[PDB]
Amino acid sequence: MGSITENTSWNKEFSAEAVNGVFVLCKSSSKSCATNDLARASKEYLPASTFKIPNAIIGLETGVIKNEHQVFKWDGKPRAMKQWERDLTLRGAIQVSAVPVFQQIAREVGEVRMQKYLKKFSYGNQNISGGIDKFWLEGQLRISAVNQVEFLESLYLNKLSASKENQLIVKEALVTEAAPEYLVHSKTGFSGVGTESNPGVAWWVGWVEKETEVYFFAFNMDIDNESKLPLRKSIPTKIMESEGII
Amino acid sequence: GSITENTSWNKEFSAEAVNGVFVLCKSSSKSCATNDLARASKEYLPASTFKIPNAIIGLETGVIKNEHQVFKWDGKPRAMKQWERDLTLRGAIQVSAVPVFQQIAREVGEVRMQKYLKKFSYGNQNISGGIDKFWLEGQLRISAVNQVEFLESLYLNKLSASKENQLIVKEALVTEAAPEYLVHSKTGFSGVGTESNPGVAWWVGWVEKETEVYFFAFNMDIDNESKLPLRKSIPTKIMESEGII
Ligand SMILES: *[B@@]1([O])OC2=C(C([O])=O)[C]=[C][C]=C2[C][C]1[N]C(=O)[C][C]1[C][C][C]([N][C][C][N])[C][C]1
Ligand SMILES: *[B@@]1([O])OC2=C(C([O])=O)[C]=[C][C]=C2[C][C]1[N]C(=O)[C][C]1[C][C][C]([N][C][C][N])[C][C]1
Ligand SMILES: [Cl-]
Ligand SMILES: [Cl-]
Ligand SMILES: [Cl-]
Ligand SMILES: [Cl-]
Ligand SMILES: [Cl-]
Ligand SMILES: [Cl-]
Ligand SMILES: [Cl-]
Ligand SMILES: [Cl-]
Ligand SMILES: [Cl-]
Ligand SMILES: [Cl-]
Ligand SMILES: [Cl-]
Ligand SMILES: [Cl-]
Repeated sequence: MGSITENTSWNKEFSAEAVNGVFVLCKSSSKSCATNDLARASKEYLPASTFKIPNAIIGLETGVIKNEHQVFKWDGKPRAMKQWERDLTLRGAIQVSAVPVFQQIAREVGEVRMQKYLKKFSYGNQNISGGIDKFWLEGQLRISAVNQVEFLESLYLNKLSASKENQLIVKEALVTEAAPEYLVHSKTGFSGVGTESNPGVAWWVGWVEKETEVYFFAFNMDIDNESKLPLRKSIPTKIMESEGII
Repeated sequence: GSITENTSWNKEFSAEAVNGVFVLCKSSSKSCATNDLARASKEYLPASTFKIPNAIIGLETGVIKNEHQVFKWDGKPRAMKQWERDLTLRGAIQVSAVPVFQQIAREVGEVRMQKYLKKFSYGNQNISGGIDKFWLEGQLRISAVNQVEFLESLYLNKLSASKENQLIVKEALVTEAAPEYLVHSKTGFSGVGTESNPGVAWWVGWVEKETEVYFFAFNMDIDNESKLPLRKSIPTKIMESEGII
């Protein structure tokens, strides 16, 4: 969403770490968002592994993914990361961002069905050019932090163009922290270290349920070195702690 | 299914002088291990562990309208301060808000309640003693083995309820989330009991890890609230020593 306001007091967490990024935090009850940088909140970036959220819903809706108990078998051939070399459930693949698992899902979904669902979802620029199994990693697909929070709100309310059962399945898989006072659903993303003078992007998106309130958030930053990855969680976490949400 | 005794876990009980049982089953309930065969099948007051089937029944009957329903507090005194506030379904389950589920049970009614406990094969299915308290001081009894069987059905979406409603309840039961494993669980506590008849404390749930699942159920005699943390520390130590964590 209903409104958005700039809160430049959040810039302290960024400049303390020398990070160029944006944080968007929306309070569901009031339909109001706050961000440290309006301009970057609307800038569109490669979603990277955050795309595993819509990709998982689409895989379920199309039947490519049978259910949350399907085991994605490893065929024993080398993968890019050791943590991907094992059988995985849907949650396990999401948790380790198992690219080849979701590349296979995308191929089976196909270009036509993928295009349909991103229009239904209003997901970014909806441009899936560049290869059916790479458009979210190195293609032309772009999405903003504001779009991410809007998309995640629809998922939370089960308002996406998909069965409630399938949206619930994917929500169960995104739980990342459970405390007595609150519950966190989130997904990380990382496009890489980018080229010279053209850094990559790192994401952290999700929502926080605390008491009877719901907070949707989206963070992204420029990243040129793999070691800066933890900042995509520490900076949002510190902001949300300063807001009393933890 | 068969129940197998595991004598090595008794060390955790004896160090604390606790009379209780731990049941742990990998993959399924077909083969469960325990420290005490007799107590593993002994039926006890379920206490607040009954909020699991009660929540499923509330959703199946429409008493609970949807996953996002807020249980408003009318402002009048409740036994515990953590209950004196508006609560979601997860919130009510996490603080064990008795008043919320008492009203749910009253709206469900005895006939529908009996129907669903028969479908769930939930313990002795005896709901006598008051619709808003048969699980707290009534005749309902359930064993650790029965709890594991019931939790396995819920895990598989095999209970007599929509998969949607079972998913809603499972989401409300998440208590620990780590990159390596996910824990769903619920605590229970009937009180300190009468003279020579102690209360019961519960911890039941399951652990999802790699491509494997582990179902567990713990109960213990309790006559002093100071012993309550043992209901999680004993099973936690056992599951830690087994590498489940
Ligand atoms: B995805 O963006 O998510 C992801 C993360 C994450 O959640 O931030 C961490 C590690 C891998 C992945 C897979 C997806 N990202 C990529 O595929 C880009 C790729 C991943 C591996 C990196 N290897 C560094 C060199 N040793 C290079 C970029
Ligand atoms: B329920 O069993 O869950 C519950 C727990 C728990 O998670 O085990 C802890 C505290 C309260 C509750 C509510 C439900 N149990 C009861 O209503 C019986 C009540 C429990 C507290 C006892 N007094 C302890 C002193 N602080 C007396 C009986
Ligand atoms: Cl909003
Ligand atoms: Cl842009
Ligand atoms: Cl980009
Ligand atoms: Cl790979
Ligand atoms: Cl909560
Ligand atoms: Cl990495
Ligand atoms: Cl990280
Ligand atoms: Cl085991
Ligand atoms: Cl009893
Ligand atoms: Cl009360
Ligand atoms: Cl207490
Ligand atoms: Cl405890």
